[PDB]
Amino acid sequence: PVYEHLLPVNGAWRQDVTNWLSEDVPSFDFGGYVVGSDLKEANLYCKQDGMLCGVPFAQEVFNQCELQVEWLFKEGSFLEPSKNDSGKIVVAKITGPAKNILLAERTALNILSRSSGIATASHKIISLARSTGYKGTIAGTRKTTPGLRRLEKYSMLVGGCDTHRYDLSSMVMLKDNHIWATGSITNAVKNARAVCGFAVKIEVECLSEDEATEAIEAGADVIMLDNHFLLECSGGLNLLCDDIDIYSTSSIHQGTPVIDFSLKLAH
Amino acid sequence: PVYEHLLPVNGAWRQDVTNWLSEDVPSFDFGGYVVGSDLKEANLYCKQDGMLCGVPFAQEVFNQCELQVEWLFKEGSFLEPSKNDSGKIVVAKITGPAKNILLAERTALNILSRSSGIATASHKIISLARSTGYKGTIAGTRKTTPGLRRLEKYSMLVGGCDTHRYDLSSMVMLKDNHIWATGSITNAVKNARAVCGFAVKIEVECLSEDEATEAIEAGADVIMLDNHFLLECSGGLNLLCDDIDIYSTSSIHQGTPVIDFSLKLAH
Amino acid sequence: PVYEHLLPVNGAWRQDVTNWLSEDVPSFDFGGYVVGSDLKEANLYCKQDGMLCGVPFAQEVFNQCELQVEWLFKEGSFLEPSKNDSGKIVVAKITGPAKNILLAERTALNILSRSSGIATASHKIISLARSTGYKGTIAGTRKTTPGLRRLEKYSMLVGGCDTHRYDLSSMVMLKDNHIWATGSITNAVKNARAVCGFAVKIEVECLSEDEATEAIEAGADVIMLDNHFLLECSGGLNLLCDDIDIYSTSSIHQGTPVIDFSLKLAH
Amino acid sequence: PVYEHLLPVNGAWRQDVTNWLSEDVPSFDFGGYVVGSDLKEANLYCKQDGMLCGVPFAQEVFNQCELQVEWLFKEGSFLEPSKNDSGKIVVAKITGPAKNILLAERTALNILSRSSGIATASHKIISLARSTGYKGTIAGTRKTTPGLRRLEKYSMLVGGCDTHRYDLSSMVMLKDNHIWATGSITNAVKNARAVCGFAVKIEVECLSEDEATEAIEAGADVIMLDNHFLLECSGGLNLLCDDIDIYSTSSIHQGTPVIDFSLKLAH
Amino acid sequence: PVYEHLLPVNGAWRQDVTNWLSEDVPSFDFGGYVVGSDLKEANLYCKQDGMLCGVPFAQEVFNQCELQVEWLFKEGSFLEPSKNDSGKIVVAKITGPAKNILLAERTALNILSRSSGIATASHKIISLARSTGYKGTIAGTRKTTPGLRRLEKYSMLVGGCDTHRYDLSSMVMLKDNHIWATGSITNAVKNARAVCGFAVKIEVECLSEDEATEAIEAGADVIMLDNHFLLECSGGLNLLCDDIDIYSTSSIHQGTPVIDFSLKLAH
Amino acid sequence: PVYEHLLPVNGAWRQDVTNWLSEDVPSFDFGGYVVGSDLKEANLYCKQDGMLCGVPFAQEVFNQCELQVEWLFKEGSFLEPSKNDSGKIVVAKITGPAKNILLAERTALNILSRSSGIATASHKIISLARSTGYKGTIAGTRKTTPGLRRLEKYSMLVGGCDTHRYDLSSMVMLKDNHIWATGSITNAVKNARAVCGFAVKIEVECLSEDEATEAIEAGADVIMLDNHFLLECSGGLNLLCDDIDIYSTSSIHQGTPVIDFSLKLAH
Ligand SMILES: O=C(O)c1ccccc1C(=O)O
Ligand SMILES: O=C(O)c1ccccc1C(=O)O
Ligand SMILES: O=C(O)c1ccccc1C(=O)O
Ligand SMILES: O=C(O)c1ccccc1C(=O)O
Ligand SMILES: O=C(O)c1ccccc1C(=O)O
Ligand SMILES: O=C(O)c1ccccc1C(=O)O
Repeated sequence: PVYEHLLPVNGAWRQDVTNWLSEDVPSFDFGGYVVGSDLKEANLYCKQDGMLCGVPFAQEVFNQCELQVEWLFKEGSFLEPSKNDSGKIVVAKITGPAKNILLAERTALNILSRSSGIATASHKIISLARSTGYKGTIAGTRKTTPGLRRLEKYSMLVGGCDTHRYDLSSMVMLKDNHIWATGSITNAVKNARAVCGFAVKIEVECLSEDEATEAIEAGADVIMLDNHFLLECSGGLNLLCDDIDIYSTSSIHQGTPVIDFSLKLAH
Repeated sequence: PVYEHLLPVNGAWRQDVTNWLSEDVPSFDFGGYVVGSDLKEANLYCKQDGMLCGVPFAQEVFNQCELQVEWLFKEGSFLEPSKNDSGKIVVAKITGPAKNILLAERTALNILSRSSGIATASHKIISLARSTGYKGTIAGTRKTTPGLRRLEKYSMLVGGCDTHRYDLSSMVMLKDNHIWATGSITNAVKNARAVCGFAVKIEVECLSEDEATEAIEAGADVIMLDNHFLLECSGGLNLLCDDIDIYSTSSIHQGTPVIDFSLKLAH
Repeated sequence: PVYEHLLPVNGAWRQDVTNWLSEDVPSFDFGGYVVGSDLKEANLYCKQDGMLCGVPFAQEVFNQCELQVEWLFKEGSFLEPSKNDSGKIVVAKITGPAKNILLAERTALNILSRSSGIATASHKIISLARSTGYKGTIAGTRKTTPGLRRLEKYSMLVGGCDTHRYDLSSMVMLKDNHIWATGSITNAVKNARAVCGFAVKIEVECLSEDEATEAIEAGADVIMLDNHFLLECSGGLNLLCDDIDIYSTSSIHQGTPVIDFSLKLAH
Repeated sequence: PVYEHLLPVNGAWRQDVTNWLSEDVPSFDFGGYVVGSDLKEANLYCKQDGMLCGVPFAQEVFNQCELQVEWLFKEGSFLEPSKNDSGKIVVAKITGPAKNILLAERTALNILSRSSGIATASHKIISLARSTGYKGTIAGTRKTTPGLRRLEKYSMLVGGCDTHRYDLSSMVMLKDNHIWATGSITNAVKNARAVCGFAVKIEVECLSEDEATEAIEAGADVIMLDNHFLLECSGGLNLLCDDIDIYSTSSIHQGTPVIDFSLKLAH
Repeated sequence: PVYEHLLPVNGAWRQDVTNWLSEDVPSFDFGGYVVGSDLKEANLYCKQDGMLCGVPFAQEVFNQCELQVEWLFKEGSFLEPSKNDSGKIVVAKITGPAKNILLAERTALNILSRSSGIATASHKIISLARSTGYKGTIAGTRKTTPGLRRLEKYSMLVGGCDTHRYDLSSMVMLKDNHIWATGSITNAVKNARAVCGFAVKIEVECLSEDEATEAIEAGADVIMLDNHFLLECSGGLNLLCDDIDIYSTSSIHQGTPVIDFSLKLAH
Repeated sequence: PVYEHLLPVNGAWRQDVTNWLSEDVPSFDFGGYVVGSDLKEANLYCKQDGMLCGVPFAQEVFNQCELQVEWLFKEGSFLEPSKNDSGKIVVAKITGPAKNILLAERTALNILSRSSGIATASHKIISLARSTGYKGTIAGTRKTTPGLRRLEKYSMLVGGCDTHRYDLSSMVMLKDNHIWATGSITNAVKNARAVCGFAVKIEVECLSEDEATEAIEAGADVIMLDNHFLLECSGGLNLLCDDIDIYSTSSIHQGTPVIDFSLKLAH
């Protein structure tokens, strides 16, 4: 199975790429005027160790900029530029009008660097959490970059982690606020179940068995314990995991370092 | 002078907020349905030391969700949640319908956490270079998060750094590419000048004082070097600061850690 | 609990209303020009028996046209315009500039008529199956009107039916296609699970208890048949209701009759 | 002449198709991930008697999903699946990546089923109204589905009826409200004529000859009688038509039943 | 009757204003940052003789920038900044935050200057033809500024001219092309009528009374000639006005001079 | 260097063209229905003396309308139709479906006529201002047509003039308002420099040397004198230029006459 097949042949994600280009060229591209449209060739280099992610998104940038791209690595490949190659590894070869290449450059790399960065941070964490014997799952959160949720969630998947619920319409998540308001957790879950129906899971954030009792009771599919159903623990920082089904943490995607890339024309 | 005044009373940045809300509620807000619309109070907490930023953007989120907000610190205030008596500082008091607070919560926090992160990274870096006699200035780059350029460049400013050119339409930045293409740094600058006009500057990435001077006479406004005019050094990070007018780095905005925030109802 | 609370205070659904107004006034509103802006009163009448629905959507239309509205019945009220003394029931009192009322009129009525239609069809069908001992539940499908999914699924809910998965991102629904492709119901479910994660369910359309069980063990959350887990029957309409957890049909929302409404000024 | 030539080679109607796809895939298409991109072949079946409509719109769905379509029937063709063929008739053959076919499926059928449904209801009515000897015209209304006016009006045309005015900017339509406000029908029409000019027709809703007098008087092009100019009668229910030029009725498009379709991959 | 009532309370024209503000502030408004938000007063001056137009559009700009405006003249007032005591007439008093006034200034002026220009050119031309016994009417064309059709056609109306058909969907206008294609003016009109229906007119560009009459009998509503029905002459400009129902010219709206305006703070 | 290379291979300017087409065809294109899709050929004529401008924009109209265009003149070419050729000169040959040609016609010409019109007015002015011995620069303003700034600024460049700052985010421009508010011009420029940074120029509108003193003082890059730095004079009307670096005037783009064009199918 190929991860890039998660993206619909057409949809709003492609218009996003268009909007990212417009963000970079509000009026005219002066540099492209001087460099002209002569056919050039360029190398796209990875300059740091990590997992390659965000290929389909970057590919869409190149398509709209009408360039031809030859990827030398599949998405998900671990790159090690430090051994040494002048510090870099070419992961793609670009061909097309000079101005088009230089126009597509910044946006494409800004995509790859962050996407690869999240996959690398994602993989590092689950790998590290799984090396302790913990066979549960490591998940993200909804603490994504505004307007970039599609790409960031996608990067979590390639990094090997669970994306968790995508948004507020995906899985009901009731925490203390919701419960106080409906009153009973069995009522909170009752109402939640009334609208979300059977096709969506309901998770409840509990403190004591009491809550996690009526919660399991009412029919909640997931119980979060904070401090025929699943258990979750939100926080995951360091050193330990203990047979809980899910440990959620924004560390795999929010505020993670980026994986540097560069693009240089042949001559 | 107030930074938020940099943002136009109306414009695309506000629709951005709207699209960020849509990103999180593609269809229904089940949690909002259970929680209902009773008036509530909530505290917005800063959970980590750093410079507060993203206030007007978080405020626009609160406005669209029809809430009332009381900010306790001006934007740019160096927060220090050190007192551990809680390790948090209430940065704002929020009031409104229960479902509205919970709907605005994630989106607003994702804004504040990242904006404050960048403001912080930008401030600790410009001061870090300030504590070495360097009296020039630190600048950003175009390596910003796709679709979030306006917010990130805004953070850099509050952070104390120079944002540098905003996009591919805000300066001309010519490299070897544009010089090889035009024939000479003078031909490239002549061309760039032919389109950008007197109102916009032109920067040339010279790699020799020999050419740098023909660039300086070609009409350039800024001269760059890297591994009647300004001078810049572009690249990496440590130790090294000659008296160059500007030093740019994506370190003040790209791949920076975020500043933890949270929101809790009074109950 | 109030259904309209399912809709976010702000989001794409409100721009939808705006685009619906544009659809009706591409350029000028001549009738509005003749009628002017004198304050007027109007009665919104229900002309046929059925469950009232589409109130928050009609209300958003009235808000954008800057009108004041007084609703006489809660959403979901079974209206019966039988008294013929008029055969109509005033469902709302509207006041505002004459041109504003007439501009909002068609759009708001088209909303109410269709939303009430679906709520009605959905209610008479779920009860129709309820009066045969069946205590499971009736669900909708993805066979919704293009661009009107949010409104139609909303109607189903008020109507008393389960809306079923919202889109191609809200459950995984695997068929022979996905099984042939992956090799086994278990391979398909393993793959679906690899991307949707723990937060979202997976339904497999088994056509044999032999496989249905490998689907049930593969990790499925729902098992479908058609001409620790739930069970569904998908298809047609009459007479027949075994104790299957769910029965889906596009009959509750697609091709349903509408519920006649009208609006008249006081004069 | 070909009906599909009414749609501009490019325009907002194509972006609508894109928006309908996004409505179905807010985030990821999990099913498409498992089924992969293997080239498949599929049959598009009509499962109910009626007129085939909405071809260009469905074709646009397939283009954006990058599929190849072979239509075995021209738009407007009467299909009779009941005789018998296993109940179905293949009207199109689809070829393309498996995931693309399955992605395009739901939206394309949701289009065809409703479009064909309106054309069939439209044709049935005029045919039935014309079999009484009435040689006038049968027209629709503005009681269309919000956001789907282009397709629904189009379906009326293929069904053989008149679409009537497209929107509030097409033809002025003054009913009692408008007249009371300008005062005289000759004034109401006077003002209306002042802005709409000569390129657009003015229709007035009358009660007594008096109104339909000054109406014809002032220069109204169409007179609606409700209960060098044209006459209209809005309501048309059943059994009779009497030499009036136009009988308008929402029965040909609003709340009509749908014509079922299905799509199944070859193997 | 008030012209501004031609514009719907809400619709795409208001988003247009918003996009016009974005066009002018792609990122930040530095000038707004220096000037701050102190309440100020300003005078909007008309600097050249002509008919005032574009008031509701300028007002929408002032609304979005959260300002209060006091208009001194009704739209359509023939302004004459002749008194030279100043050569200007205060057309409106504006109050609000300093940055808001300065942000709204250019956009609002560009609106007023062009709208007033067209209203003026349209008025001096229709009267110019009026002072030659001609009692028919002057009309516009489709040769409008891209993206500004609504504003320009609006100006024509206030200017006193007929706007003519609004777009390619508001009349059918058939030429030799459509006749050659269909075979006869009658076949073309029959086809046009088959799709536009009774509600919309059909104009045929006849170049012979011989055909003009078959067009007139084919069902045409308007007959055009150029270098139970109306008659039009399309083309140029001078001296010549037979008793033809309509004379169209792009002179009343395309390539017209603008009417100078300015805005100044009280200080 | 080619001017059309200033436009990004993809960006919002292409969506604008799409929006201009939709503005012309809100619903159906009746004329295109009758004329059908037969392959035709057409000539695009220039009917007035002037400079050809707006080629890339017009080309984009033809691409979206799927036509093939053969340009017989490069953008910037001076056309002289008066000598005589029947008054016209073919500058492009169009080939494609009849309906597509007729659909693209109006929008393409509305573009060319205005663009060529601005370039011609632009060239005429600088040429005339440069024939006096003045070797400074002639610039435009921000008094552009709302929503058409990209094309109008572009036309100024081809006409030979300077576009001046593109928008409110391009170059800071402080006039009396701004100065009064910050107080000192050295403070006004100080604050301005605080946010705009080094990459953007600051221009100050002065009255007396005093202002133009502290202005040069604080570090203002351009001084406008109204009545290592540049001088500007805004107003330029007629007869004289005196060794100032820049004379700005909206005369080169606002309210300029248009250069007529026409398109006629071969037969
Ligand atoms: O963002 C959060 O608060 C969050 C935190 C942990 C897991 C899941 C979520 C979620 O909301 O989906
Ligand atoms: O984006 C970059 O690579 C960049 C890096 C350093 C300074 C400026 C820029 C810029 O292009 O604006
Ligand atoms: O859309 C369908 O064909 C469908 C039919 C019945 C249940 C669910 C669905 C669904 O796909 O969500
Ligand atoms: O929708 C209506 O009220 C209506 C009803 C009958 C004919 C035409 C119309 C119309 O408005 O165009
Ligand atoms: O656009 C034109 O060429 C035109 C010219 C004169 C009248 C009407 C029109 C029109 O097409 O609407
Ligand atoms: O539009 C103006 O006021 C203006 C006038 C002259 C030069 C420049 C400008 C500008 O704002 O950019």
